[PDB]
Amino acid sequence: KVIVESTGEAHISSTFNNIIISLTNKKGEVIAWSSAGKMGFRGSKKNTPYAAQMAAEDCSKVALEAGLKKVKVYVKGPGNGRESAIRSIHNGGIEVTEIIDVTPMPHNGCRPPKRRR
Amino acid sequence: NHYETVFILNPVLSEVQVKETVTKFEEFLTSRGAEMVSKEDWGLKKMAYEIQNKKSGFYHLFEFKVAGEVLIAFETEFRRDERVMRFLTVSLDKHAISWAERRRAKL
Amino acid sequence: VRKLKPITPGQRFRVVNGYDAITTDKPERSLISPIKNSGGRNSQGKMTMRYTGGGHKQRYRIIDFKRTKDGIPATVKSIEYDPNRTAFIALLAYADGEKTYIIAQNGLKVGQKLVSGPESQPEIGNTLPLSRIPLGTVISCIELRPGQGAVIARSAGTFAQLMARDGKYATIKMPSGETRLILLTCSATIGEVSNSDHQLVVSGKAGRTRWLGRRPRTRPVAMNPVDHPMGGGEGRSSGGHPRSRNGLPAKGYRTRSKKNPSNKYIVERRK
Amino acid sequence: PSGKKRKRHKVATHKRKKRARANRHKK
Amino acid sequence: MYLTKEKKEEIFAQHGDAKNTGKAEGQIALFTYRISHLTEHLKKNRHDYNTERSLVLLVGKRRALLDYLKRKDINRYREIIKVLNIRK
Amino acid sequence: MLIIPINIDRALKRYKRKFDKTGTVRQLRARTAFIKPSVVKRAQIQKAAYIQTLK
Amino acid sequence: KYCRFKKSGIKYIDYKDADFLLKFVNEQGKILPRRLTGTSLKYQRKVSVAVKRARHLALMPYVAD
RNA sequence: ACUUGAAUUACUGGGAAGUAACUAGAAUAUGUAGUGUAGCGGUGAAAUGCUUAGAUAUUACAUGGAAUACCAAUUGCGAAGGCAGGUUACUACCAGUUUAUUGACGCUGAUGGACGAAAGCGUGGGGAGCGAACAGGAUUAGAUACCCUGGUAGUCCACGCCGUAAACGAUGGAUACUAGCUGUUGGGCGCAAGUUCAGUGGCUAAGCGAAAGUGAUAAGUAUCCCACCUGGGGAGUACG
RNA sequence: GUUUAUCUGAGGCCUAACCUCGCUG
Repeated sequence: KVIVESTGEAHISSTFNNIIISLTNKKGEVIAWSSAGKMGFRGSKKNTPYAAQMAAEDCSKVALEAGLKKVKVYVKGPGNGRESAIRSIHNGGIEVTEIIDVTPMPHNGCRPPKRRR
Repeated sequence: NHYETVFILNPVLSEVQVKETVTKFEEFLTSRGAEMVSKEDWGLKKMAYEIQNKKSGFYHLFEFKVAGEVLIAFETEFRRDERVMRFLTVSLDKHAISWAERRRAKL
Repeated sequence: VRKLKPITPGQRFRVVNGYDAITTDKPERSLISPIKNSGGRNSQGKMTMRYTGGGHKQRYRIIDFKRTKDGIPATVKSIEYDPNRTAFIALLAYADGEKTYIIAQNGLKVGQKLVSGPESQPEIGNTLPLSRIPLGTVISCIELRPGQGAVIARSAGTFAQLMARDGKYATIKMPSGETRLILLTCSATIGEVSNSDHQLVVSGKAGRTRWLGRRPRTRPVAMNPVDHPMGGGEGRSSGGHPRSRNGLPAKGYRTRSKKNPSNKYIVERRK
Repeated sequence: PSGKKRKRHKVATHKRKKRARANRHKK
Repeated sequence: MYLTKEKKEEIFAQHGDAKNTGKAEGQIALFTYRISHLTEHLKKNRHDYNTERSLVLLVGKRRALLDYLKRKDINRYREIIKVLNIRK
Repeated sequence: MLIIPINIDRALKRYKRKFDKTGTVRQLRARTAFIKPSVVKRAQIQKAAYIQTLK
Repeated sequence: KYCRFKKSGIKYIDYKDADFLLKFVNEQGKILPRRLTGTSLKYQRKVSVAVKRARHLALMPYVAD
């Protein structure tokens, strides 16, 4: 139902325990998503370059057969896999044109939760 | 003392509305006992970020002189007008008045 | 707000209002109408709305809630006490010669000349339409229908706030916390209502409740099963699920009609 | 200095505090 | 306590010798002026302990000068307190 | 933001090293937990003293 | 490693010059430490408040790149 | 009688120094609308928890609360507690110097007054995040804890109440002397070098100290005033 | 698999039945 015009983005939101890739149209409508935990990697290996590569390649040649050729990847959050989440999209067809990083950082906004012992 | 206010207007206004708002703002000071020095209109400039989903605005500078006892009503009749989007009023002294003069004398 | 000394047991915890904003004690003779009180008895004579008796007969002062004299400035002449409401009145005298009894605001003193209409300034006391009250102002006496009067925020110490404006309606936060839409042509008065120190008044006495017009209220728990569905029982007993008199649950049960034709104007309930 | 000297003053001030807490609401 | 050069010159000339800015009488007059013009600000800024303490310090300085006058010349002390309405 | 124009591995390494240089790989691990001023004010008097004794 | 304001005769820091206020800001729109520019503390405070005033007046961006 | 102490005045400046009122952005949370399907979150590994009633993810808008990344620090101010987004109003204080002015007007200070972190108490609002107590999951022989998922008071605001801290430089306030080296803050004299006051760090000589250490901002040599100490426990306990 | 004339399930809009308010229609 969503238009798949050949200009889009890939939001790669990583963290300390997982990573989520979402290939999205140029208007915010998500086309195809994937996750390390979705690609049968439940455990302490969700935050790994191999898991990120598999999660990226899962949706790469899924959104590829939809009409997407050029991507404007937006990377967010810390954690491993930001490298081999763009590596195994640009090496799997669809071409990347930007590596914009949009990691949010508060300007002393909220109280961090109770430093852990 | 010596004050200087700079404010931005809504870019959807016309040339007749942006010329009917600045005069209503300037007649507010000349009625309380002020002396307008240099009223400048930079024009339709672009904003670094987006304000009210807009990325442009008409800038204006007043740079007036009036006692500080009539500076609260002047501030309320800035946030009670819906045509403005941002305003800033700062005081000047014998280190900024000279710079203002020498930069106004530089075209 | 004064705190009486504990001389008597009926005076230990009594707190008397200060009435510091009141100036004149004698009202205006031409703006007073006769009024009699009822003990809840309706026209036919049956006692509906029980627990209201009678005490200290009062007189009614004709309050001007419309304020449809636009462009004519009026000066405050005196701030007086009205027994028929909770807020002070503060009689006004117009420039042409009329005298009215509009309701007073929080910062309304004797000597202020206030103007009505749409071309007035958003100052305390002045009344303006919602299409010209700028934004987020603490307003009161909001009209619910154009040209009818004042309905919302009329008690001592209440106020509302403007939220937004969308073409024909403006969003307003009623004193109860309900967010609702009101036509833009409706009027309102800037500034909070008077008294504002009414919630701090303590009686410390059963006699003041009867001075005000109330009567003692018997608990249905200390009754017989023929009088209330909650009475009866050997010894001190409860009443099961609290009903009112006809089995209507009295805890959580909402009585607002779910098919109310005015449901298209409510944004939050908070009631 | 050493911590053993400052010690036992935590226990002496905790036992009294707990006793005063457990002896409240007595009347 | 908005004190200008002209106001100080006037409050010193009122006691005499406007160029004599060190006389105990002129100093006590200045202290009384800027204490009376500060206790009023303390009525709208009742939570301004920073200026309350400065007012207390000014009172202490004025009391020190009054004690100096009392110990040196008994007549000038009575004259100044009667003309300035001090000491209760 | 960290917009970086554009082989792919060269640009990816450039982006990764710019991300490591702009001081963020360790900026979020410090905000994950809460450090009160009483403990954030001693890591300065114990660091400046070390830098001074290292001179 | 000197102060460009103490070497010259500049005593004020204007905030209406977005082109001039770009010499004390990072490539991503952050105030540069005075260690890299040699500016004294008295003028570093002024240039910081001027950068903040320009940010408020929307002449310099908060989040840039 | 005098000006050196002290205070006032004049000129240059200095700051997160106070009280009140406005205003900005990032981020978190919630709601609406669009896209979309099976996970999300968490740990040393798991589970509780949210999810096919459409979550996590993404776009746009709106609402609300708290705190202000970079500047930013053995910086600076304040008697101390403490003070950090920006603007204005009302104040206060400090430093230097060509002035002019009074002439010991000074120091300390028992009773006493004022201020006084956080937590706590009363009344009325607000409540985004955090989170005492508490409820589940996990570890353990047990776990009334550490760990994980929720969460009330509280944290916030307007008036008040108590007056306690490792309220620490574990070093009371003054004045006067006694070697240097090396940064930095705000002034003066300087075309630069550099010099002189007022604050703030480090090394160290003599001198002190039981030693660790201190060392011109003394724990060095003197004088004045205040508070406190006299083995450990009982005990900051009993009584008033 | 679509088109043309009807029935029905739902939304949106209009005023012209029906309801309400302000000045006196």
